[PDB]
Amino acid sequence: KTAFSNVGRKISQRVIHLFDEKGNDLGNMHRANVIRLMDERDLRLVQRNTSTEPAEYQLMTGLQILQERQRLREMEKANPKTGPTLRKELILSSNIGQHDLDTKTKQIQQWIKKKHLVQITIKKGKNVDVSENEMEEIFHQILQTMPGIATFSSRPQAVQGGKALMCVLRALSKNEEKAYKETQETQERDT
Amino acid sequence: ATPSLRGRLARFGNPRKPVLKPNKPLILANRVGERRREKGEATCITEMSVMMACWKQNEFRDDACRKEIQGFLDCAARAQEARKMRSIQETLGESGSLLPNKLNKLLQRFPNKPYLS
Amino acid sequence: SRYSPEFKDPLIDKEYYRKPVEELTEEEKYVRELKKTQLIKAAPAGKTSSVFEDPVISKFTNMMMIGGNKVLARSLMIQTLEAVKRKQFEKYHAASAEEQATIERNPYTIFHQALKNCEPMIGLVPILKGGRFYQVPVPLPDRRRRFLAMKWMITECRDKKHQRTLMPEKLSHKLLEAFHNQGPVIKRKHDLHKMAEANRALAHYRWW
Amino acid sequence: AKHLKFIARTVMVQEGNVESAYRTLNRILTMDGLIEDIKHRRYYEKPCRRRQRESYERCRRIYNMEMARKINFLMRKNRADPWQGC
Amino acid sequence: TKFSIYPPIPGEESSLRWAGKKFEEIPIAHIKASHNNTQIQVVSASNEPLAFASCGTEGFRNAKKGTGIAAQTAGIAAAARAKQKGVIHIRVVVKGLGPGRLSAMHGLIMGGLEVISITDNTPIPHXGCRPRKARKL
RNA sequence: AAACUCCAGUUGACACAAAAUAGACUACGAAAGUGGCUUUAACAUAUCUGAACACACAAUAGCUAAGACCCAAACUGGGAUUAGAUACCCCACUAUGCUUAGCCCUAAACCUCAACAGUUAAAUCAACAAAACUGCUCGCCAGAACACUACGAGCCACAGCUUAAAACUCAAA
Ligand SMILES: [K+]
Ligand SMILES: [K+]
Ligand SMILES: [K+]
Ligand SMILES: [Mg+2]
Ligand SMILES: [Mg+2]
Ligand SMILES: [Mg+2]
Ligand SMILES: [Mg+2]
Ligand SMILES: [Mg+2]
Ligand SMILES: [Mg+2]
Ligand SMILES: [Mg+2]
Ligand SMILES: [Mg+2]
Ligand SMILES: [Mg+2]
Ligand SMILES: [Mg+2]
Ligand SMILES: [Mg+2]
Ligand SMILES: [Mg+2]
Ligand SMILES: [Mg+2]
Ligand SMILES: [Mg+2]
Ligand SMILES: [Mg+2]
Ligand SMILES: [Mg+2]
Repeated sequence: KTAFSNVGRKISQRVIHLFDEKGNDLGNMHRANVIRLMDERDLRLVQRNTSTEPAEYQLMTGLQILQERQRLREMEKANPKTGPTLRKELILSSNIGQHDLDTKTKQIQQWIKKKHLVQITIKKGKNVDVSENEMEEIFHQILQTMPGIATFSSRPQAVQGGKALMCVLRALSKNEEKAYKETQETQERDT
Repeated sequence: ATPSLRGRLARFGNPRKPVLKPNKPLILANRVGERRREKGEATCITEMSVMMACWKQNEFRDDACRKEIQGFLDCAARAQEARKMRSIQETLGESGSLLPNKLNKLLQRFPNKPYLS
Repeated sequence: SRYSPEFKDPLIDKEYYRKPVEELTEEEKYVRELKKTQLIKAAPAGKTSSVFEDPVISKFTNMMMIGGNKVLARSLMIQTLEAVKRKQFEKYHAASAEEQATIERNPYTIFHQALKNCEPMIGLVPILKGGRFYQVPVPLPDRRRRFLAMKWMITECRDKKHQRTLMPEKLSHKLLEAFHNQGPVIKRKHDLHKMAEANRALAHYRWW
Repeated sequence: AKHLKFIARTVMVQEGNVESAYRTLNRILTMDGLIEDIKHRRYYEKPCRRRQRESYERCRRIYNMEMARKINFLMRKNRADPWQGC
Repeated sequence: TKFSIYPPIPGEESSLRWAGKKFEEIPIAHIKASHNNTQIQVVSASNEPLAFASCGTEGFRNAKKGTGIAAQTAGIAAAARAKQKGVIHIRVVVKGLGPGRLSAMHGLIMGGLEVISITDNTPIPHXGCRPRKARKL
């Protein structure tokens, strides 16, 4: 996390693009001169933008820093930003028992409702001879319990030297969800 | 004075509940423990921070920090010789209390006798 | 070693032997009468009693030697000392009477001072605390300081950045830069000081 | 809260020697048991766990004080061997 | 007269002075040394705030606030603002056994303040609230 | 990281919560339990033994009803970790811990050592543990597992407690 607080007296860069407490642009100056300004006016230094090639810092009072920090949290409370998608992994065996496959199927369903990406890998069972067409059937068994909830983000694909398959499931988008409801309703009208 | 042991342990004849539950028998061994190796404090750390303070204000130019660099150097040499003498004196002389090895030889001659002869 | 532990290293110093007996102390008198009963190793073919012997230049020469080719390493060394001296004589004749007083023309004085300007005061040593290694700033011994100065200078001259420039011209140029507190070898010392100053918080992990 | 201030746990500095004053204060808080008390109170020690700790600390005191008494009693015997060779 | 480590009692006639001020008139430096932070406030004998500084207000963040060098930096910052208001001698009141307990006092001295006494006021309940449960590590 | 930002520090006012140090003491009580202060009442029995059920008690958790609420905290929610993490780590908060009135009747309720009387000599004694025994009495035990189970019965207990088997199985435990 990047907090909006006083940077302190030790500045990271040597050349600093400084601004005034009222927003007036003071141009670039050496950090030694900035510390002198902070002491002469009794102000604190905050970092407004870092993407710019010349580091942009601004002088502010303790009251301004509070007002900005309050403004930012209200912007998020009102317009909360979405977080990055978390990737969950599962490694199954070809000869996985049905009771255990049901346990992991219920777990995959809970990850999809939370809008996660589920990477499912299927390896050849121990002391078992299996074909890639039979291992690929487990994916459809898993995804069949989630008719209009999940779909393939990355279809089954041999990996690890052809020993194991791998796919990535995701939650259906809102447009894809309304389409499923539409197609389902059409079948209801036909039947 | 050593705290009393009368009526402290669960025994026949002792009515009260036990006061102490030693996981080892309260019988003196014929040896003491080995002194643990200690971690000393850093020396000249004060002079090190004074040196690195002038560097920050003089753009790491040694020409402007000679007196601070020299002080940190002299301290390091003095702390080096003292470290060289601390071994010859404290490790070999056994100042003050005896060392475990010597103290264990003294206990060998007067072993605790928890049995009858 | 083919020398038994009884063999002592030879002392190659004419002054040490011509010193009168009256000036000797009771401790120095004991050492001299003791060496008369000890076995002495043969003097290596490197050092002699010459008045032009310089142990620092001899050490820098060995650190430049590749595959035991001492003749070539020694050749590069004397060519550098000549190149430094010719550059200073050219700078001296082209200077004014006032500036001439500050121009050094002794290549041995320049070489020693250039290395002294590149020696780092502090370094980073890994100390184990709580099962993890931390780069802790610590004071460097005199041996390590001098070694790092030589190694950095030689490494900089072998860098591929120099295109077709011969070693005596590269090294002579780097020495005169370091002699004036400039160049990439001085920068490498400043980086080690900046990286040791950044880890100032970890300085207390040291116990000596 | 209701007591006077700058009386309890207060040590005066002598000749600007703040390090020695701090060590004196730390030694006072240690001998009175306040330091170990503060540390044990950071997390709740359940009663059965406290009783076990007290029993362990009391058995250790008894053992350490008896070993120390035997060392001081035998220390005079650490002199040179009077019958060397026999 | 021999040195007394006990502070002068108010109301009694003591001869100790610091710049002409009595012990009861010296400003106070309150140091709160927590496990993850250090806060320093200098107040006058009448409880007038003169300067405040903590590891957080000096640009340290997360685990770096709970260090001795961070507390020393906060001590220097508080001493600088207090020295401008005419503070020279201070009475140190420290509470908590955090890593910035002694370092915060060094920073105050490096900043130009003279410590005449040290007082511990670490809260110790005499029986109080139940603390949180032990950790499984 | 999340969380808070009517947040934090000093100062003052301020508990239906909990009781540093003393305690290196070893006391009180039938046991369970009992360690801030004061006062009132108050700790059975002039032989011993004597109960799953009689009679009276019995930590913590829990139930019912009405209150209090600092702090802690099952559950739950959020953060993180992980192949997964229904955990361990961080945050928040509830039942609950407190008071009152009734229940419930359990514990590694173990100092795993029954009460009373007596002994230190003989053979001292498998091992370990906390030396070995005598008299007397009550309680209890008889391969392992099934089994703190089934059934019956009793109980303010209704997913409970107490009492408590057998068949099948093994040659060990
Ligand atoms: K109390
Ligand atoms: K029981
Ligand atoms: K027990
Ligand atoms: Mg045990
Ligand atoms: Mg106690
Ligand atoms: Mg009876
Ligand atoms: Mg019966
Ligand atoms: Mg019963
Ligand atoms: Mg009960
Ligand atoms: Mg209750
Ligand atoms: Mg709470
Ligand atoms: Mg509650
Ligand atoms: Mg209460
Ligand atoms: Mg009990
Ligand atoms: Mg009985
Ligand atoms: Mg049986
Ligand atoms: Mg049960
Ligand atoms: Mg039952
Ligand atoms: Mg039944």
